[PDB]
Amino acid sequence: WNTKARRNEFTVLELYEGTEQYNATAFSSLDRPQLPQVLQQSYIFPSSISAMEATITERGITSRHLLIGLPSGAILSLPKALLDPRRPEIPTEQSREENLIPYSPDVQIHAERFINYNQTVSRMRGIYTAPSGLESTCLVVAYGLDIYQ
Amino acid sequence: DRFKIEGRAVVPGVKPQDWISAARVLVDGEEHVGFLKTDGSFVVHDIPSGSYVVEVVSPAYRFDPVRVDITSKGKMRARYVNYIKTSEVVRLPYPLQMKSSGPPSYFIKR
Amino acid sequence: VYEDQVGKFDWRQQYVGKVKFASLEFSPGSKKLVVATEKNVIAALNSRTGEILWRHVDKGTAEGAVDAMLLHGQDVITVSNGGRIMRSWETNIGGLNWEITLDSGSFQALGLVGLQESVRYIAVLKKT
Amino acid sequence: GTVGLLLEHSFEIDDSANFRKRGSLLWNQQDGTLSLSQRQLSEEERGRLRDVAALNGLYRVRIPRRGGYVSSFVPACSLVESHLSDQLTLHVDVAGNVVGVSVVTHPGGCRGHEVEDVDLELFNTSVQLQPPTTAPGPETAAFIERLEM
Ligand SMILES: *[C@@H]1O[C@H](CO)[C@@H](O[C@@H]2O[C@H](CO)[C@@H](O[C@@H]3O[C@H](CO)[C@@H](O)[C@H](O)[C@@H]3O)[C@H](O)[C@H]2NC(C)=O)[C@H](O)[C@H]1NC(C)=O
Ligand SMILES: *[C@@H]1O[C@H](CO)[C@@H](O[C@@H]2O[C@H](CO)[C@@H](O[C@@H]3O[C@H](CO)[C@@H](O)[C@H](O)[C@@H]3O)[C@H](O)[C@H]2NC(C)=O)[C@H](O)[C@H]1NC(C)=O
Ligand SMILES: *[C@@H]1O[C@H](CO)[C@@H](O[C@@H]2O[C@H](CO)[C@@H](O[C@@H]3O[C@H](CO)[C@@H](O)[C@H](O)[C@@H]3O)[C@H](O)[C@H]2NC(C)=O)[C@H](O)[C@H]1NC(C)=O
Repeated sequence: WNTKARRNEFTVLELYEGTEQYNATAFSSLDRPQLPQVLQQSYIFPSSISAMEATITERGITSRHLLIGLPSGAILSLPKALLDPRRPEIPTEQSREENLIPYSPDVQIHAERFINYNQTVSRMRGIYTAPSGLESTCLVVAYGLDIYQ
Repeated sequence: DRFKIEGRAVVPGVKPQDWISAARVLVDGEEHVGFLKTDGSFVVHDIPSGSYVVEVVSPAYRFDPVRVDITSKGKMRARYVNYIKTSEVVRLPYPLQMKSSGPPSYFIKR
Repeated sequence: VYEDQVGKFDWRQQYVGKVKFASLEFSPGSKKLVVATEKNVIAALNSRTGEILWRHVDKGTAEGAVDAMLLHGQDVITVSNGGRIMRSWETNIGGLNWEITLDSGSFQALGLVGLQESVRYIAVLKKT
Repeated sequence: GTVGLLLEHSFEIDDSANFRKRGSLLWNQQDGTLSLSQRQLSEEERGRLRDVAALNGLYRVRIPRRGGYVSSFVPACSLVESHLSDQLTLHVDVAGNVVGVSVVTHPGGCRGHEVEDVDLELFNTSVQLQPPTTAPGPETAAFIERLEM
């Protein structure tokens, strides 16, 4: 949260390596004397974000959604693709051609992406995500003043 | 110093007492919480200086948050909620009157 | 799709903190049962079924704790925090009857005083 | 404002309880220049170092801070297999505080062919400073102009 301007800023940090790979057979921290590139970006989220979690799968072939709780009680899931560090400022040819959206620091809370339609949690202490067995199913249980699954 | 904020919300129809059930208002979100009256009014006390966004929370008909700026001298200035811009858009009177449009769309249509 | 599948494979259970100040008045007593807890939540249980009729959550970090609770024939009076803000609730319906701002003291005791016929004043005594 | 830092190295069979003075490091806070000056190793120390390398031991470095004690461990097997090449990095706060140091070797291998007495005569080290970096904020001013234009 920023004191200068009354707002909540959203910073996403990502680690990226170069074009050439290392041994890539056995990983160890004794070796690998390199410094990975760090990417940072900023967004605006008009909420408090009491709780926060990521959907975790067994194999990890589906998308990576971020579950965020609100003081209201509704839990909203948003895709990691929107909050990506590789967001060019000016629209360039190849970036728009492959898969990208122009960068804009405005995130709106859509009512359609509301898991909690009627059932709300008064106090969102935390949420637990458990990977199921099929491929693309995660069991989300929100605990606190009430229990909801 | 401490100040108090008053407000009054009106539903399109039905009954004020029916909508009063399970209805609260947030000033910051977890810091200051206000409760509604029998027909409708939120009155909040024990508030320090600063600017806060008042929003009425309800699983039923929702409301538009309103930004309120509080001065030490005692001037109250209400404006629309603006994040990209940080200027004065349009000025409205202090007697907060929120007008709920209706039920928010929770389910998609196929 | 969500409106079609309302409650097929989802469930919510609503819970309440430890009972601190509960009353078993209401001589008519249809289903009313008031409970105010130590987690700054005030709820109403049902004698017959047991579900929640109306429940209110204000605070829970360090303030808003309930100190004392009085019960009239139809209305409930309670004091939150430590003697700064007081609000009265109803039981037929649920919401606020009235609110009062107290002074800067240490909440010790409260009572009902009745002039000649019935109670019209509540006495609140602080440290000084 | 020039301050000296004490740099000790460790050398044992499998444990580590002996520390000896290796050299002096000069650090000037206002400029940001870091200089090293260490003495040369004796023949007995070189032989002990070679014996430790074949025993895949550990190379602990102690740097007292004015108190605190910072230690860093580095495999010496790669140091002996390759040429002597250590890289030192100091970590500081926004003010005159010391977090710690890390020793990093560019080769970082495990082949282990052979070491010649000509190789281990001079010490090849480089000292660097890594002050905290300020993250960027929301670039909304450019977005507003892009929307207007
Ligand atoms: C990438 O990392 C892997 C795993 O650390 C390296 O493979 C391993 O390399 C070591 C060293 O060459 C092998 O050790 C060998 O042990 C035998 C006795 O068992 C000894 O006679 C040899 O002289 C050697 O020391 C180890 O077996 C080997 N492991 C496997 C599974 O192959 C690999 O060399 C690394 N590659 C690069 C490019 O760094
Ligand atoms: C949020 O929950 C409330 C309940 O507290 C929902 O209102 C009730 O919704 C149920 C269905 O979800 C309605 O039941 C219906 O009853 C008719 C017969 O009256 C039956 O033919 C239908 O098949 C269905 O079972 C119930 O009438 C309704 N009650 C009221 C007073 O409206 C509310 O719809 C929920 N919000 C949603 C779904 O967005
Ligand atoms: C003593 O330390 C200095 C500096 O650390 C060493 O100079 C460095 O030497 C290496 C190879 O000997 C150079 O690596 C080269 O990198 C370029 C790309 O930058 C690559 O194209 C070459 O094929 C090669 O890999 C390095 O640039 C150079 N300078 C540094 C690291 O700042 C010096 O070799 C050391 N002396 C001994 C005897 O080890």
